[PDB]
Amino acid sequence: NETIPRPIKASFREGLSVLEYFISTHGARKGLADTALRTADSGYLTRRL
DNA sequence: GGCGACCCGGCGCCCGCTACGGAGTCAACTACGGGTAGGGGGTATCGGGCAACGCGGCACTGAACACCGTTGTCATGTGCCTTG
Repeated sequence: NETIPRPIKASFREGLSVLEYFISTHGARKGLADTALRTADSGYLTRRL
């Protein structure tokens, strides 16, 4: 949960560079993990409710 | 000396189903004694295979009577002829 100083200046049509793709993957993997954990927590909440 | 944090234990859980891999593993010994269990051996008991022989309808046995039907049969009555 930090921010980079040099944000991605390229669109997916032009295509990201190497480091741009890497620093995007940094957030993509975290998003997938968050989705999994939120799904589990929502299921448990539904059961309790 | 009850409050107090803090500390610690101790516990409680941690979406849904299908469908989707195998793998399987390190250190005694003998003597006895019985008893059960197996085997064959022999034996009392139960189960399977055949013609008379139970029946029954009727059928024959007609035999021996019965049931009408029949032409046997008889002694006894009309009609004509002869004589009172």
